[PDB]
Amino acid sequence: TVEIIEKRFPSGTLASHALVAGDPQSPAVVLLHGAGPGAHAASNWRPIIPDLAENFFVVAPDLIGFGQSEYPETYPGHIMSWVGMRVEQILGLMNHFGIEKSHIVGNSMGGAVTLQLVVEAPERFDKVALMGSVGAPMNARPPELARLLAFYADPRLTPYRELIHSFVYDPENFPGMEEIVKSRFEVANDPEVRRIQEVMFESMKAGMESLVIPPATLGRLPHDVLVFHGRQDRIVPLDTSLYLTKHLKHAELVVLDRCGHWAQLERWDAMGPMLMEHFRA
Amino acid sequence: TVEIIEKRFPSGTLASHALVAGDPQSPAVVLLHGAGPGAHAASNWRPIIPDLAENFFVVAPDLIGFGQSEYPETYPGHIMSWVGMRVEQILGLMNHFGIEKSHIVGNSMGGAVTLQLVVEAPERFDKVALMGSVGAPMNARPPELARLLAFYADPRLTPYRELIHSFVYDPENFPGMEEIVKSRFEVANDPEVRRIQEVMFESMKAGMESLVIPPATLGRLPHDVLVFHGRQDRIVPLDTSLYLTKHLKHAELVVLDRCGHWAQLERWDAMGPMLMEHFRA
Amino acid sequence: TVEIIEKRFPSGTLASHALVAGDPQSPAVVLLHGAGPGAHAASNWRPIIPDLAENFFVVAPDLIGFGQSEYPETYPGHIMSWVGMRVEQILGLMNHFGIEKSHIVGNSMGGAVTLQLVVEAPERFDKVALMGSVGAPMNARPPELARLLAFYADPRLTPYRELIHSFVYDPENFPGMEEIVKSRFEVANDPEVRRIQEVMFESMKAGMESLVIPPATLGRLPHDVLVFHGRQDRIVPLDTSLYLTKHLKHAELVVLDRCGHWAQLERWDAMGPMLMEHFRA
Amino acid sequence: TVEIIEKRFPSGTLASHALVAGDPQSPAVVLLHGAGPGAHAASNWRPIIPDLAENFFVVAPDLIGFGQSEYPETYPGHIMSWVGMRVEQILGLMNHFGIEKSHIVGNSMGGAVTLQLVVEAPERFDKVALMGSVGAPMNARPPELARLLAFYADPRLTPYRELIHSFVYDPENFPGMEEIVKSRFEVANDPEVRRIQEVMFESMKAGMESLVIPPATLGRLPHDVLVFHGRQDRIVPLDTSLYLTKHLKHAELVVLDRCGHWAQLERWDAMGPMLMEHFRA
Repeated sequence: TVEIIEKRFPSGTLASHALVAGDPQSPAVVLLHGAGPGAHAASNWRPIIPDLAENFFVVAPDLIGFGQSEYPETYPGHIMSWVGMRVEQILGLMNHFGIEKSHIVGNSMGGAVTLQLVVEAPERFDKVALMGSVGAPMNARPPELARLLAFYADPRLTPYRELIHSFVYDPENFPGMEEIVKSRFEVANDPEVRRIQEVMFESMKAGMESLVIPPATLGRLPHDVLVFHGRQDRIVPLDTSLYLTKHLKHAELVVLDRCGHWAQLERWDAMGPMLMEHFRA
Repeated sequence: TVEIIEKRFPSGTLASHALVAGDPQSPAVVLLHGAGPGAHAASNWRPIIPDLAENFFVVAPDLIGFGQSEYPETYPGHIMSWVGMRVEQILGLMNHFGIEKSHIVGNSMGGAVTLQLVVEAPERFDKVALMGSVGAPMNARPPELARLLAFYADPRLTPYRELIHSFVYDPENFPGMEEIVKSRFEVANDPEVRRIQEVMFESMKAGMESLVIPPATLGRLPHDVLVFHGRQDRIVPLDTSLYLTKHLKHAELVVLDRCGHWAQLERWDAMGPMLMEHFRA
Repeated sequence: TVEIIEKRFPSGTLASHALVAGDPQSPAVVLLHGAGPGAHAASNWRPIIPDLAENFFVVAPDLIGFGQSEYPETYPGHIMSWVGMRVEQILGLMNHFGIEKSHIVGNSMGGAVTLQLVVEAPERFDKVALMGSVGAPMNARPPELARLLAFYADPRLTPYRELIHSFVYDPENFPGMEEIVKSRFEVANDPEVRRIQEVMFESMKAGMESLVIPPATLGRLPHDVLVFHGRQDRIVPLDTSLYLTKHLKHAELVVLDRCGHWAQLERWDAMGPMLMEHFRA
Repeated sequence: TVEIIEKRFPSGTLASHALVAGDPQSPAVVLLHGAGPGAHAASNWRPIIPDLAENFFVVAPDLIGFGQSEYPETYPGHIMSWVGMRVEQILGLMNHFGIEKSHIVGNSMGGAVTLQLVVEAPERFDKVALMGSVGAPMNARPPELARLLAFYADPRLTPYRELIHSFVYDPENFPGMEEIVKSRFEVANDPEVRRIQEVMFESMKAGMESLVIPPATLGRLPHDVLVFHGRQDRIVPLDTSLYLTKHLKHAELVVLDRCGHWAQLERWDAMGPMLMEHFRA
């Protein structure tokens, strides 16, 4: 049995709401959730934290722009501004906790931030793991991703349910689906949330190219990257992981079956153990 | 400590030389080596047999056209004839041993034969594993593969050493390289070996398309396939594994690092355990 | 030993800050730096000026929009306006000095201006040399160039260091790296600099096509062009030099090794002599 | 003034006719001519030998299949057989002369042989230089190359003159054109020459892919390669040199103007000096 502390922490300029757990004496692991309406740390990682906390000091923050973390005064028009802030947030959060070196794990958009972080502060991170990451060129933007970015054009509940269902391989049997749908739909529609979210998505659409890590840079990264991608992920095409696996200095790709975009939640049975070994050793 | 029996066995029409090991009471596993000059069961699997034999009844035959197995009277012009024979050989070999159901593992060309076998006799096989397999469309034939098929045009020793070196990720540190080179070069040049090998390679080049399993068929296979591919395999492009992983009903892909075409030998440290679990469960 | 005069000079409408050196009796050579945050004559050429000054009257101005040269009242929205101004600036600067005919050398963006200059005033220029020039169609915009244009979206110091490092082949051993980074970062962030720079980059991105010299025009140029491109230039793809080398009436291409975007600084050991001979004869 | 010895030498199995010159005490340089009807060492290098002989021990053999070198009993159907023989010939020729290490230079087809040689016997060669080489993939086979391979389909003199003219940039002013045409046309038609030549060209056409050095291999070569290509070479497209320049570990490309396929003869004024420096240092 583990206990998850969930409060605001000083992470530099903007403070961050974060889920913390585990013994601070154990190696650290930072978890970066993906984007999307109502996206926030808890939804992406809560279920698997107890398991990580058993051997690691776990830190899962609500990245700026999402959750109960501190919002900036003005709202950037370029997705890259949002990334710089989250890069600063994470580093400032690590500083607060006195974590010099930490393992890092990013999902989707958190992967883009993860790539930037290890590029900027290589020495602050040890082992890396990415799932359905996006710091890479996309062949063609799936219709699922297009309808996600344009959600505020028709923010009804049914379209939202379809939107969420498209994140996992099998919605019908996913535990907490409807609850996740209804509750996250409330937040996603909050006048203040819908405010920042709208511009964020606007910046994301038409403006993601800048997010691509140059091959020459990936080839210099000294870290051991473990790339995960669900065989049925409808949001982020396998092309992103292949690009990353092709250019990184040290990388290995694992493609899970019966798995959509939320790999950590759909196939933790296979991922959990692999993550542990990748970190342990 | 295990003992590997290596003799001829009645496998129907043509008899097969095969390496056998393990307790016949344990589940069976058939190993199918790849092609190439001097290719034969022992070179592809000997090193990892003791480990498999610990829990499984292992059977690694020299597929018709290779090794000390029985050669056909006439030499087929179509690669498909060679495949039908090896499909018959394996089934006849299983019959001899009274193995009703067996796990199967193929490498490169043995993968093509593995796909045919499970397609023709689905009920005779349980769990499948393929590495750098070729039963799929290739985007572009690498120069490495082209120079391999045209080896008898200039069967000198140096070209052969380069040829072998191109099968692994790091030749310099591969244990048994030069020995494997020199000894296999002797066999590869045997007047009788060079005879069958020449036509085999001639049939392979310009004639491999027929080897492609239709997507509609892959999508019907009930077996749990585990696809392996070395990140640095210069002989068979990753496109083959991706095609198979895309269409199979049940598949998962693992791409190992510091690994060329002989995955089972270069990264057995990671593959061994994964294979065991895939079979065990 | 040579002395480099660095002051403002009347170059028509807008005055230009420029580095001058050598005996005014020797043939002239105009040097046009590339673009980028904090870009200015001194950074692109200072190190190699003494060598040129030995036989040539050297003139390296800060092109309008950069350095301490005169800024226009209003800030053009089209990159072409910026080019017309720099074309006028250079000609006005030559007029001031009484230079009727001069050799010209451009790097990156200075190359685009160089092409325009010799097209408009063919008779005012003798021998030409371009390095990593951009007056040509680009196959695909490298991620390095994309992240450079969108630098003000996240003008932090680390991203800037990465940005600069990507201009040379080997950053670690480049003399003056960190100093160049820190000092140019100060300027690049100046409220007034960041002001003009922002719009300049905005005009550059989405608006560079107009910069392409028509093949029919390149084929008419009477000048002897010597095209240089670093084999490892990550900013401007070799496609630009190939296009220029393909269509120019008189051109020769040299691709240096261990060389990024700042050829004149990374491989002056090979370029210096070649430039001298191209000019000398 | 230098003297060129031209006789048969024991170069292993097949003896080779070769032009030798210079002091055997100076570093060695082996010259490998290109292919084509009537092609032979003397035609490709005689004119520039005196210059090389001044500082180097020069060795220009008639590669098997061409000139007065020894012909094999049977005539190989695969171009690769021809390459293995020439690879053996050169090494055997070096052995005869006691040359342990030598600089090597290949033109066109001699370039393909040069690449094989340094790949097989890296330690036997120091500095490399290639011009209009072909050990690389060709985008599209120029009509000039197609009409060259099918010359024996209509071996008339006029077609031959056109064929030769297409090897240089400016035929009209090339010294020794008509003489080279007429005299080489005699040889090219010799019943015995036309015999081996026919099959050679037959093997060359449809069978050159195997000649491509894998990128992975080019990237391992330790040698300093200097690639030359004439801007107007109509026989071998610039794509070959670009491919080689892209993948070689150490390479630099120089594209000469007013230069066709016979760079060493058309622009020796620029190449001569560059070669000397590349070798000297």
